[PDB]
Amino acid sequence: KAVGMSNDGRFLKFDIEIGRGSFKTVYKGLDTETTVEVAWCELQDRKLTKSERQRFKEEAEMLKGLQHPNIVRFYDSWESTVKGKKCIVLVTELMTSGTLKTYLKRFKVMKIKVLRSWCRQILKGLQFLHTRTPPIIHRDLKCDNIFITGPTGSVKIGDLGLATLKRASFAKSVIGTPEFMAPEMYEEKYDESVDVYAFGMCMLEMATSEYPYSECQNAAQIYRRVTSGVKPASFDKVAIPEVKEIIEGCIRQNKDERYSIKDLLNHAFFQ
Repeated sequence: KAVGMSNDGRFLKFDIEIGRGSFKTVYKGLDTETTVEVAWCELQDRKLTKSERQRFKEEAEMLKGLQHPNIVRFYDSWESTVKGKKCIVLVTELMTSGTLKTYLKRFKVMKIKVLRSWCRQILKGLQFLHTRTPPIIHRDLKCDNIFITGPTGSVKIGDLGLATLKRASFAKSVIGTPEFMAPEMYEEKYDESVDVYAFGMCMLEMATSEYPYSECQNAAQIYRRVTSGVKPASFDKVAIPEVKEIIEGCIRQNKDERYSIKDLLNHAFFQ
């Protein structure tokens, strides 16, 4: 039943797989100190670069100290092996009710009251990160890493450390759904405003129930459109003018012209 544990006995791994990605497999686990189930994520160490492995360790140490209602709890991390696999284990608060991505798939639309409340919570989570000293920039905010505490619960932003694997400047294979990112992030030249861009694109997806830029077949075509100011076609499908305006001011090409988080939280839309 237990197929691993942390060196101090505090966390146990079950052989119950609950997510997967290029770099990770996620298992259900247990905090024996509290009795609460946790997520036990195994990062494939051999795929990482030296600088990524260094970064992950530094970021995991700052992560352990963070606490905010709209950020997924990060408990700890260490190096582990099992048979021929070395990994970095990360233990986080278990999220059982899906993500914004799963919500949209299942329920088809997000009603505006829900959009308003959950977007407000995402902005509080980001304001919290950006006001840490020094600021934490998420860098990889998306619908699939904004977790819900229940189908009518609150949202919590997750994967803050995993964002250090975003590999924004890498060549990548043309397979699966091509992705966009903020124009400056292609060159790795970010600040807080990259999270505003990403927030805007998340809101657009919430408002339209589609991933932006589906008209493009690959990430190069997306790159050409994003770095020349061309909006995703789904922008024109946002039915509510107020919601469309907010998106528009978040997803500006030039980072210095985007909304600030303060100005979003102060916007009429958000009380």
